[PDB]
Amino acid sequence: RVRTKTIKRAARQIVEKYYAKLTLDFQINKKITEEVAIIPSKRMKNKVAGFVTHLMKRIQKGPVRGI
Amino acid sequence: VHPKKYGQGSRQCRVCSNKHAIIRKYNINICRQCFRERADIIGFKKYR
Amino acid sequence: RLLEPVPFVKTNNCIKDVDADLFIRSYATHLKLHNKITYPKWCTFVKTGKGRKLAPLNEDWYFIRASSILRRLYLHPDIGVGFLRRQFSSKQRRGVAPNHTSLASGKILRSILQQLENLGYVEQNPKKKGRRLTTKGENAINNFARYINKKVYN
Amino acid sequence: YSYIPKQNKKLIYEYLFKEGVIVVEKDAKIPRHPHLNVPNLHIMMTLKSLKSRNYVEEKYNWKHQYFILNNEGIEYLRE
Amino acid sequence: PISKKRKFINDGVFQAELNEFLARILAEDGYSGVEVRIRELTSLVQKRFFLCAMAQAESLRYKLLKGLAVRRACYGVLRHIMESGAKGCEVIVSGKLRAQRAKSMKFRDGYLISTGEPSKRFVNTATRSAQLKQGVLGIKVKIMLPTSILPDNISVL
Amino acid sequence: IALTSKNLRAIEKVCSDIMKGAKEKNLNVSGPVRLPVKTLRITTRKSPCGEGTNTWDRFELRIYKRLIDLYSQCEVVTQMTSINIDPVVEVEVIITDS
Amino acid sequence: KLNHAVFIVITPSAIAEKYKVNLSVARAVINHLADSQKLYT
Amino acid sequence: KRVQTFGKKKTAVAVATVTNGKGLIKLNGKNLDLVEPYILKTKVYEPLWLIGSGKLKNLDIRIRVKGGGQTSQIYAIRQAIGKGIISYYQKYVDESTKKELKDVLLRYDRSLLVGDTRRCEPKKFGGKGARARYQKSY
RNA sequence: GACUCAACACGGGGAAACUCACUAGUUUAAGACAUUGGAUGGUGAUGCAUGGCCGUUUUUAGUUCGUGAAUGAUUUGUCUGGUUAAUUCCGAUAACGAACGAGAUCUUAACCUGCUAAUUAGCGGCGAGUACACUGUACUUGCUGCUUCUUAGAGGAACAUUGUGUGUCUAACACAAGGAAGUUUAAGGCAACAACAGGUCUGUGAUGUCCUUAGAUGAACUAGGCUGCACGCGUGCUACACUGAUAUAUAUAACGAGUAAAAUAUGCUUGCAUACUUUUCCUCCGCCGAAAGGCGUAGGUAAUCUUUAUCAAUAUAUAUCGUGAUGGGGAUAGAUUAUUGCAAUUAUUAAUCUUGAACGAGGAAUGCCUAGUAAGCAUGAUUCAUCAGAUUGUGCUGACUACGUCCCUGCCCUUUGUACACA
Repeated sequence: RVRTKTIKRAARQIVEKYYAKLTLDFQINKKITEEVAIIPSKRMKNKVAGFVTHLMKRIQKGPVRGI
Repeated sequence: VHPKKYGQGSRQCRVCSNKHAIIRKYNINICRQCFRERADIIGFKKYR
Repeated sequence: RLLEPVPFVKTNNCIKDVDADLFIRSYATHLKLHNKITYPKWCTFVKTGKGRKLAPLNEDWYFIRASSILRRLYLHPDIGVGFLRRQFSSKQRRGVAPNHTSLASGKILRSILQQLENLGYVEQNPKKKGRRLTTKGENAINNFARYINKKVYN
Repeated sequence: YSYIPKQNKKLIYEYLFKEGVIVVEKDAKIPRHPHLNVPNLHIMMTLKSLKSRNYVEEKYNWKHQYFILNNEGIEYLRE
Repeated sequence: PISKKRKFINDGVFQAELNEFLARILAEDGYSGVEVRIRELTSLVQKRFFLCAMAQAESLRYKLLKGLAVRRACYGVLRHIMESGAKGCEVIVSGKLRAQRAKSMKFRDGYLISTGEPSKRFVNTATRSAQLKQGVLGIKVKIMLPTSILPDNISVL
Repeated sequence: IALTSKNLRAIEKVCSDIMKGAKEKNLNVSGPVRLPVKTLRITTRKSPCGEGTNTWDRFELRIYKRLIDLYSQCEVVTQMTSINIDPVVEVEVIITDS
Repeated sequence: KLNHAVFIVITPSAIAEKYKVNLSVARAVINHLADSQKLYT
Repeated sequence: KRVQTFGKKKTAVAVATVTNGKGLIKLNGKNLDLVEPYILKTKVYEPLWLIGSGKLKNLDIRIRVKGGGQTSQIYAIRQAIGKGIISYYQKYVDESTKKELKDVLLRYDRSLLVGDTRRCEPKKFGGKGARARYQKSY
C-alpha cells in the first residue's frame, strides 16, 4: 500500500507545531490533521492522517527520528 | 447532371471535402478525420 | 404438486389469485365445452409464428391463446396488437445466421380479438385506446376464478 | 455555352457595393443563395476573376470564402 | 422548431466556425475577446449565421516564419513567458531544421508536469503549424497557469 | 421556468438566484425539480491509417434540465434572469396560478 | 441402434431398462399401470 | 400505522409498504406462491419463519415488482421485506423483539438485511468477454 | 495500401448509377489573369521530403539537472539490502539537494446526510364503484399532507480503523471484528526522457519536390470488379444433441435512438411549367394481407409518444419425441408474395414450402481467463436508401480453481566476455 515522499514529508512537517492538541485516538488525530491542513483532497488527507496516527503510536516508547 | 438526395453522394464532409468516413450520428455531417481535432473546439471532451 | 402450502392469508377474488397455466387450461376446456367461438379452420394451415417454423402439435393451441389473451388483458389495463406479438415472441434461427427474437403472426390474434369482441367479453372506446375488458366480463371472469378456486382449494 | 448576360454581372457588382460584405460559397451547383436571387455558378467565376485582378482579398476557409470589399476595389468596379 | 439535442450540436458547429475564424482574424495582437474591425466582423457573422498562451505561440510562429533563428526566437519568447508569470514553459519545434533528417529540441525548466487530469485542467496548450520552402514547421507551447492549490503542493505555516 | 445547460455550477448559481428571488418576493413557488442527468455517447477511433492496434475512445455530453414555477408577473422575472444569467445557460418561462 | 418395442420402482429410466422399451412407450406403460421429467407423489 | 421501505440488490428494485391488516401480503397483484419456481419460493419463505406467522397475521405488506431477473427480483423483495419488518418493529408493533429478530437475522447471514454492491462493470477493451481478448493470429 | 506480436471484421472497407484512385466508352470548359502569352485542380509518384496523428518499445518505471567528487571518452548521485502498483520509500551511503515519469485526482456501482425537493415520478388520503372478505383487497376516474422510495446538488464514510502478529522492532504486510467499502473498493482517461527510416501526402484549399491539364492524373454520364476461383491462412456465426431437437404459459432490465421534400389541382398535349399543409423519424391504433408490406390516423424537436408497471434469451412447467447422423444439423438450389432502391440480373432485404452436405466434440498446436470476472445467453448505438454474421454500449444466467513463482515465454537490473557499434 505504502505512500510517497509527499506523505513522508508532510508527516515530518506536521506534529512539530500542534502535537499538544494531537491525542492518542485515531479519529481525533484525523480531525486535527484535517483542520490544520489546507489540501483539498480528503482521500489523501485521510491517508496522510493515518500515517500521522501510525507515527504518533511510535512516540513515548523510544527515539522517533526527529520531531 | 445526375444529383441524387440518397446514398453515399447525397452529402459530403462539411470540412475535409471527402465524403468517406462521414459520421451522421446526431446530424453532424462532419468527417471523423477532421472531427478528431474538432472535438475540443466544439467543446466535446474525452474523459473515460 | 400443483397445489402448494401458503402461510399468508388468501383473498380468492380474481384470476390474479390463481396460477396462470392452470387457469388458462381450465378456461380452454371451458370454452371447448361451451362452443363460444369457432376453431377456426382458416388458422389450421398456418403455424403459430414465423420464427416457430413448425406446427405447435397440440390441436388446442388456438384455444390456449384464446384463454391467455384475456388473461393478459385483465393483467394490463391497456394493451396493443403488438403486445401479444412481443409476449409470444420466439427465437428465430435464420439458418446459418444467429438467433434473434421475432414476433408471431398478427392476423390470428386480431381475428381472435374480433371473436371475443363478438362474444362481448371485450369492448373498445376512444378513451383508453388500449384494449380493456368490460364490466360484464369482469364479473364473469371473477365468478369463474372463484369457481375454480373453490374446487382447487379443498 | 452558359453565356452570362450583363445583368448578372452588374447585379452582383452592385450587390457587392451596397452590402460591403459578400460571401459566395465554394460549392458551385446550388441553384440559389439564401441572400442572393441569382444562380451561384456565375458568381464564383466572377469573384475569382476580380480577385485575380488585385482588387479584393480573400481569407478563405473550407466551404466558405469570407469576401470583403477592399478600400480600392469599389472605384475600379463602379462602371 | 428544433430540439435542444440538435440545437446544441448546431451551436457546436457555430463554435467550430468561430474558433477558426477567431484564429484567422486575431493575428496582429492578443485575445481581445468576443462579441455576442468590429463592424465588419459583426456584419459578416450575422450574414453567415442568418499571460496569453495563444498570442505568445502566434508571436513565436511569426518569429520563425519571418526567417529569424529558432534558437534566439525561442529564448526570447521563453524569457517573455517567465517574466509574464508562468512558472515554466514547454516549447518544442519540429520540422526539417536546415537538414534532411527530422529532429526536435526540448527546453526543460522547472516543475513541468506533463500528464494527469489536474495537469490538463491547470495547464493550457497551444500548437501551431505553418508552411516552409520544403516542408512544414510545428510549434508547441505549453503554458501552466499559476495554481486552486495543487494537491502535491503541501506546506504548513 | 426551466433551465438547461451542460456544466454544473452555472445552473446551480442561477437556481440559487431563483430561490433568493422567490424568498424575496414571497411567491407561490413550488420546490426544485431534480431531473435525471442524461448522457449522450458517441464513438471514434484513433489511428487515422488502417494499421496499428485499433483503438476506440468515447466522449460524453452531459445534458442538464431543472424546472421551477412561480406566480408573479413575467416581465420582472424575465428581466431578473437576464440580469444574472450566463450566455451558456438557456431558460424557458411558463407561468402558474395555484 | 434401437430394437425396443411396446409389446411385452416406477421411474421411467428403471422400468425402461427392466422391460427393454423406449422412453415414450415406457411413460405410456407407467400411465397404464397407474390408472417432462417430474418428481414423485 | 404504516411504513415504507426499499430493497435493491443487482438491477432489480423493490419498494415495500407495511401496514396493519389481516395478512394481505400481496406482491403487487400476484401472490407469493404463484411465481412458478419453488426454488425462489423457498427463499421467499425463509424470512417468514424467522419472524413469525402469527405476528405477520396482524399486518399487511404491499410489495411492488419492477424489473430485474428472477434471482435479482427475489433478492430485492427479501431486502425490502427485511427492512420493512425491522422498521415496523422499530416504529409501531414492538421494540423488545426487534433486537432479537435483527440479531438472529445478522447471525444467519448478512444478505438478508442489506444487499450487496456486486454489479456489472463497464466493458474494457480487448475482447467480447468482459475480460477476454480476440484470438490474435500469427 | 498494409506482412510476428506491432495486418489479415484493418483502411471505419456490410463495393447495383458517380460512387472508386480501375476498365470498355461519351461529353464539358468549368485555362483565373494581360491569336497568343499565361495557371488552378488532381484519389499520379515519393511516409526513404514531412508536420500532426497513431502503433510499438511501454502500462514498465525509467530519464534529467545544479554543485561537488573520480589526461579522456566518462563515473557518482540513479545504490548492499528490506517493502511496494512503481528509484515507492527505509536505510548504509562521495555524495547532497532538485525536475519529470510514477504518484495523485475523477466518472460509474457502491453506504449515508428520515438533508433537498418535485416536472414529465413515487407514497398516501377520499368522491363513485366493479366482486369477495368482514365487526381491505386486483382494477379504474378527479384533486392535493409528503418526497428514503423514479430522479439527484454538494458533502461525508474508509484511514490496515481497532485488536492479536511478523519485521533491522523503523519503512511493511497477515487474520478477525465494527463496517456496503480491507488486492488503491474496482474498469477506465491523461502516457515522459528517446527512438523506429513502422503506417498515413488515398484525410484535409496542411504539406515540399518530379508528373497531367482540352483527347484531363478536373468534373459529369452508360456498363462492369472489388462478391469469379485449382487452392492456402486469420476473425467470427450455426452446430455435432437427451443436462437434448420442438410447442404452449407465466417472472422479467440498462445503455438507448428518434420529424432542400410527398401529394393535389390548372394550362398546354401520362410528360413540363405553376401554388397550397408538410408527406421527407420512430410510429400506438382499426383493418387489408400467414407474413412481408399498405391504408387514414394518436403522440412526440422527446422521463409525456414509440416505450420501458417494460424490449430478449438461456431458464421455469407440461407435453410430440427419447441419442438411431434421427424428426438433431441447415450447407444447397428451385417455386414466389411485398417492401428498400428511376436500377436486387452477381437471384440485396423478405413471409411460405420443398430440397437434407459434413458434423460421434476436432491431430501436430495456439489464444483468453483471477470474480457479476471465465463461459454461455441476449439487447441498444455506429456506418443506413436497404442490409450485422463487424466494432462498440448494456443487461441476464453467477462457475472449476489459485491468491504465487521464475521452469517456458516476453521484458528489467547487476556482474562479466567481445575481434559487434547499420550494434
